[PDB]
Amino acid sequence: MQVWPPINKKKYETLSYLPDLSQEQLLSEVEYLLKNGWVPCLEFETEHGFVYRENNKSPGYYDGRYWTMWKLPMFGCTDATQVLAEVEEAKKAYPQAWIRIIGFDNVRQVQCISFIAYKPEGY
Amino acid sequence: MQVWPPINKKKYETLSYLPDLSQEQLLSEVEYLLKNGWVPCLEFETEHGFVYRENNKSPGYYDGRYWTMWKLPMFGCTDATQVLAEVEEAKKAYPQAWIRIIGFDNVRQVQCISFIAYKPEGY
Amino acid sequence: LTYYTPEYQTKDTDILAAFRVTPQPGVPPEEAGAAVAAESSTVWTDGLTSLDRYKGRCYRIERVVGEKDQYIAYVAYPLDLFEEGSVTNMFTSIVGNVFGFKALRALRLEDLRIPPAYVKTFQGPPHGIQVERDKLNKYGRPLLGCTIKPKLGLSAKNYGRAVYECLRGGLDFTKDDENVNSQPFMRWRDRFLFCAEALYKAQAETGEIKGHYLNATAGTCEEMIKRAVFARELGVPIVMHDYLTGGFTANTSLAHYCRDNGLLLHIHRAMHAVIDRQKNHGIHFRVLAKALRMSGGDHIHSGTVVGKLEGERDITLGFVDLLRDDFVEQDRSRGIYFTQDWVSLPGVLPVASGGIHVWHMPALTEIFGDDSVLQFGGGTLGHPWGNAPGAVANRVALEACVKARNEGRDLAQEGNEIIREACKWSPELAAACEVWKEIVF
Amino acid sequence: LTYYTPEYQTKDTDILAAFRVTPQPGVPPEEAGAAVAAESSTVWTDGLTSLDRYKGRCYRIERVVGEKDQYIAYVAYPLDLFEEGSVTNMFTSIVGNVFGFKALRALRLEDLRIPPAYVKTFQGPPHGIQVERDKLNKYGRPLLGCTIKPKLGLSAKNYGRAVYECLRGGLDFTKDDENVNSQPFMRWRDRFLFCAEALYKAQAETGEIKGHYLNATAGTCEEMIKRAVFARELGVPIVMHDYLTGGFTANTSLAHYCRDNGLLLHIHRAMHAVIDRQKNHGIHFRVLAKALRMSGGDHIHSGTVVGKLEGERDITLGFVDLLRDDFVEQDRSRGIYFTQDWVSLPGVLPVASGGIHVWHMPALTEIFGDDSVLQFGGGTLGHPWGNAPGAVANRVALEACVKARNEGRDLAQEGNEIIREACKWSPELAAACEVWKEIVF
Amino acid sequence: DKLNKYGRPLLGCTIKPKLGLSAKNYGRAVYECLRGGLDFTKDDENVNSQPFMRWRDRFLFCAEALYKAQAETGEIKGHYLNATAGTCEEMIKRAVFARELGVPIVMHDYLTGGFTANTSLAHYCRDNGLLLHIHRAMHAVIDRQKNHGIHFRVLAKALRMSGGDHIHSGTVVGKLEGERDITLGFVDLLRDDFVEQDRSRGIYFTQDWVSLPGVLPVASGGIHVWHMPALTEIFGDDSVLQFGGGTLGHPWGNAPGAVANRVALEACVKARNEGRDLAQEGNEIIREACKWSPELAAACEVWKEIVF
Amino acid sequence: LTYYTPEYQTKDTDILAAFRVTPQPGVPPEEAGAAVAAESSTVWTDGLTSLDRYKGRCYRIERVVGEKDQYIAYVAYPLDLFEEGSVTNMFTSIVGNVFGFKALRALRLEDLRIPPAYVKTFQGPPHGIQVER
Ligand SMILES: O=C(O)[C@@](O)(COP(=O)(O)O)[C@H](O)[C@H](O)COP(=O)(O)O
Ligand SMILES: O=C(O)[C@@](O)(COP(=O)(O)O)[C@H](O)[C@H](O)COP(=O)(O)O
Ligand SMILES: O=C(O)[C@@](O)(COP(=O)(O)O)[C@H](O)[C@H](O)COP(=O)(O)O
Repeated sequence: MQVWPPINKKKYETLSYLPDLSQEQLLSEVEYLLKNGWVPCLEFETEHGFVYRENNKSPGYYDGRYWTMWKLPMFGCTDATQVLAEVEEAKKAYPQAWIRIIGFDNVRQVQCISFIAYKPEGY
Repeated sequence: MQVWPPINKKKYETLSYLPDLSQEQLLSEVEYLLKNGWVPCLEFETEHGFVYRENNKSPGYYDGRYWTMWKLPMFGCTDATQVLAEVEEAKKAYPQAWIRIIGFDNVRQVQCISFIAYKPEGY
Repeated sequence: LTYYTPEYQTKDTDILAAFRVTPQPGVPPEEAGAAVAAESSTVWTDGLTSLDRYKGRCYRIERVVGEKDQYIAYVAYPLDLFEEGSVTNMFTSIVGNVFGFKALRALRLEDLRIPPAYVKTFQGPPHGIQVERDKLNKYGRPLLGCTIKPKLGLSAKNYGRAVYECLRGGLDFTKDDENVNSQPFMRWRDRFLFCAEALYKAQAETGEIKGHYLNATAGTCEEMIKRAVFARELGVPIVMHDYLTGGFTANTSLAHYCRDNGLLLHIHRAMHAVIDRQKNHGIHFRVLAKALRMSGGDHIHSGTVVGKLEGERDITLGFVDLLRDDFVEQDRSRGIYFTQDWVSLPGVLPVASGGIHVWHMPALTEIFGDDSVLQFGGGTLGHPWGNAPGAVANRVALEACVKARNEGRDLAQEGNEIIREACKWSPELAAACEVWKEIVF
Repeated sequence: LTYYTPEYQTKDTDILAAFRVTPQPGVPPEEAGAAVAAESSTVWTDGLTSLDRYKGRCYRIERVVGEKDQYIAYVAYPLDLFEEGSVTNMFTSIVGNVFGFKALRALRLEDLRIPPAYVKTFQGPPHGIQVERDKLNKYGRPLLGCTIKPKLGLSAKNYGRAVYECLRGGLDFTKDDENVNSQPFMRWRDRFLFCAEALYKAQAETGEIKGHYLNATAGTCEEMIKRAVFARELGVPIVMHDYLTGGFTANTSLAHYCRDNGLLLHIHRAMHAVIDRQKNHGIHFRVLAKALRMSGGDHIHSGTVVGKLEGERDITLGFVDLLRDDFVEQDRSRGIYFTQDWVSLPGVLPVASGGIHVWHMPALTEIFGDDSVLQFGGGTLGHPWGNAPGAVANRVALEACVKARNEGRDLAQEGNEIIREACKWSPELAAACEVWKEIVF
Repeated sequence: DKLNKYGRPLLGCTIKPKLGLSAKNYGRAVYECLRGGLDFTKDDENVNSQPFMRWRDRFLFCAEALYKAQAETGEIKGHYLNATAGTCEEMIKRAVFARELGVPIVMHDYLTGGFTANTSLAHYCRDNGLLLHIHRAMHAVIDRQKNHGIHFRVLAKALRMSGGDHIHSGTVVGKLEGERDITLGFVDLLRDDFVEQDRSRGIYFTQDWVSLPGVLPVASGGIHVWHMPALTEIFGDDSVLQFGGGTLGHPWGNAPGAVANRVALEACVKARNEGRDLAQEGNEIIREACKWSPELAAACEVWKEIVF
Repeated sequence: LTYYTPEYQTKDTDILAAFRVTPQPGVPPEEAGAAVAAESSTVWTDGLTSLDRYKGRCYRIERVVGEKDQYIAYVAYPLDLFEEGSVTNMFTSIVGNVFGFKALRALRLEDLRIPPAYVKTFQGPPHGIQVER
């Protein structure tokens, strides 16, 4: 029986409870993404890595949900290597960043994929 | 006449104004508990050791009241040594923890015992 | 005869009253008991309605073997006489005209048995013992209260200084005096504000949750809820009401407001002894206590056992159990004339006040046990080094009476020794009982 | 000593209390009277405030020459203790804790002198005698009331039949029983509606203005005003409240509503004898009557003098005058322990109830005079031809006791003859007192 | 969007027993379960306000547990506070205080509550920002017998129109492929804008929803960790998978039973994204994920015994 | 067993239900009646509360002498399950999930006995026959 640690296990939603993804794993997720036709895009954040409620507390308002867009949505990306190149760009650009890959399903106008790609030290 | 120090005397409710309990004292409390039929259970906390009101201030809302359950309620504990073993587990697991023992009176569905068992440095 | 029916088999939806009746000078118990029943119910064109459906029935006479002309008459009243949810109409229908009936000399109401089909029409406590402990996070030890003194006279900034000092010492509650309402020397809103400031300071300091009973009794229903509303607004946990001068109508309104807004209600029994002291006329306190569990309050003043004989102590524990328990069996020993099922109405935590001192701690921890508030006025305050260490004094006293009880020690015997060995590690507690050392040790 | 100050010169803005105190077994009057004063006021850091400014002072001891240990202690209380306009806080500060003080055996509050600077903080009657007579157009004769019976049991359509019948006979008022509130057999709104129908029918028929006291007592402040509001809505002239089970807080709210909406308030003293019967412990009724003139009502139940000795009859007339008059001088004969200036607060019309019968008419017309309501339950109702002619019975009886008084005849003597010659021209009145002819004539 | 949860079914958890528990206790249960990885915890369909747990105390203690969990995890949490009440007034009163604590979702039993009342609670949620979770209590009095009554897809359609954001769709666990197809007929009626007539899955009429928003479906009862790949494939990403006995029934307690259920699902998702087939590789998927989670291991120890 | 208690003596503040139950194909009345009771009430850490205080009890089985597998099970429910004045919560607690229980074939609720301590929490008719007349 273990006690699940109350401290230091902050998650970043989808797939953040499996082991940290290998680049072949990253890649396959970016490939899936592309295989369904979803636009990749990168997002990143240097200071509020997790939801907070600074400006209002009414039902459903949270601050921290938006992150900064890293460059543009990669419209017509054809190989997932393009996406991965970008994560390696942002990490060297921003080693304090939290970086995540999102994917748009323009037609149903929903965002439909999300998973983190890089974290700062001790996260 | 002494002035009761305004700083550094933060309490943890029941029995926290007597001297810190010896393991024979701890033990006798866990024995009492068992002698009345109350389920022991351990609870612990690493960061908000004391009530605060972060999320609402209406009559009776306080944050910090819940702590993390350490393992499970020890249903059918028969010797208080089982409980004490656990506190020694949690302390080595968590030396920044505040650890407390609580005891349920399932029948009157009230919690009916509480007292702290371990504190972090300089508490 | 029409209102004395020894024949009678009581219905489970019937309100039974045990009235101690002392007849005149040549009036048989049988007529006394039947006049009591006639007069707390009916009289005429019962061929246009039915007398028998709505009549109160005197169905039993006992003789109180001891006194003169004292009898215990048992009257049974139809559930259809009573307006659901109105203690005001329970008391107007039972005690409204019989006590002035010329053929009796004195009459006292000793107990009422409130049937489950009428208990369910009442809200009762806005929260009750279990929730209150939960809300406040206070478990395994009586809760400690403190009286701010003088009664009248003090100013709002001053009252708040008193309150902070007492609360940071270890009590969990401080109390607006039963009659500080709003007066030329302390208007309510200023008091409420300065005490909300002192109580949050104390809490921030100790780490334990604090409360101050802000007295919302007022001369109108409107002014009373206005006060309640601003305590709601500062986010403070408990307001207080004097239910007997305030009245039953108004306290059911303040109790509904507390339920709906999250505030604990502490009740003060001011004026009870105008009603419940003489042993031959009036209403016994356990009937006034029962009417507060039904009207609604979370705390109520139960009195003290300090300096009470074991016979007294048992009627006290009879009605403390009526306040906290779901089922209380008839036990004429402690005055429980009727078994009472409370069908889960929450229990009222009892407050032991007046004359209580530190060295009385083991007796009150054993006579009342964990579900009570022990209220020191002169204890906290009367301590010579001031009231924050008088609060420490009173808090270590009690946490030693608890530790000891848990270790199996006997508080009835080891009491004076318990407190004695705890004085050794608390100058606060030492100082607190220095004269008592002189008489006792 | 600190609370027994025979030195004291009372301030015109002081509330004086005359408490009859019976000390224990070895407690001098001087300590009794001073404990009474200490306990209905103060105790400690009066070097942070001032004890002397807010202390109650026992400034006089009398011995009641007659009884055992009875004394009359006179206590004086500062006007700054009292919350303006709150009878609830007057009673909590005076009668809130002293009656249970162990060093006294019994304690009774006999009178309170309410200083003009506190009388002006209270509204008092929403209308009072002069306005009520005006509003209703009823002048020169006591107003006649009628009780609808049985107490409980009857239905709304039935109650209204009773009401119409009684009112068209000549009474001016009919009364919701003190405890018909809203029950399984008659919910309030149906009652109010059927009685508004019967009372307008009666009025249309007679040509005189009618009223029915609709009882707005309820278990919450809210439900009470809800009832008041619908009586306002049917345009009916009077609602009623049971001020002592209802409570002082709630009745000041119903009295303010009546003032603001034009409705007369009739008050019923249900539960008073739990408080005011024993002659050695409690509160005397003239103190409960005074607290209703100040809390507010236009009518209040004063009792009956039927079958009362001339000594009783005089304490009754002492407090009837406290209810109707602007200045009442101290007259220890009729129990008026203090002179009372009412600084123009309106007077409460008194209601004489229970046991009243037609042949008691000349005594009540002479003992109470024109400013009163004479209330027949069993009179109206108990008449054998039914209650509209029982109303005629009671109305000619009274208009003959008035005519006669105006002609100089003496009601104390000619009473039985007055009514006798009026029976000659009213079969109604004849029938009404046929057994009384048998005993008397 | 509101919740920031994308690419994986949302996980719910039932607090048990149904009745019986106290408010402080319910909140302890709720915190424990939520910090483990579920995103929602559920007021039982019939905890309204009773002698053992009056509503406002429950709402307050659960608002405390759910913010604690969220502060701890970093993910947004919610607890369906059940606002069903015996009058329209008492129902909106409850809704209003959930609005007041800033909490994201209330719940209603639409069929015992009634259609009139639920259109009122749905308008209030729209106007105040709260998600509505619906429970289909009493449906089988109406929809079970195959020859008299109203089929559930007609009761589901009347909730998309009356209004709710989540509704109980049932389970496919232990359902034959013929059943599974009528279930997927009405799940699509709930989520989709255009559903063509397909008498196979019981879609007797084509339905155009002219952009009315879709109701996310909730799969409840009997669901266990090893059923994860089937439900991730039968329902896909737009659903709430609700474990009562899953979360709770785990032997080490319910925060690791929540981890148990959360890694199970994030492995059924990763695998699907890698092209693996959940219909076949299911038992193996979960099997290789048990290797790096004692939580998940412990969670399916008896299932190892029968299967592996 | 836990939910089939023929032992049981019904309390005057208990809501009794007479459910006509038709079990499957190899399910004894005794299990049917006890599943009905389990499912219109409770299940787990009843060592943190008490199962026994809040459990629905199947305290009687009759056989409807006439039909196939029809029985009349009598279930007893604690007054503490019920929210005063809410027919909505009476029906959600009794008929809310048992009729779809797979081990029964059909289930019908035939009568409910509503104890006086719950009848008094309801207003009932705004006026009723006598007033209306
Ligand atoms: O309310 C109280 O707390 C009492 O008024 C008890 O009243 P009851 O008769 O109405 O129950 C108190 O005795 C004093 O104000 C404090 O006493 P002390 O200074 O000795 O501690
Ligand atoms: O309120 C009344 O009117 C009384 O209750 C007096 O009460 P108080 O003690 O409270 O003043 C009445 O006596 C009866 O109901 C009518 O008597 P009857 O039939 O003889 O005329
Ligand atoms: O609402 C639910 O969540 C159900 O009541 C499904 O109802 P429907 O028939 O109304 O859709 C649940 O099965 C149990 O309470 C949990 O099951 P478990 O412990 O097996 O996970």
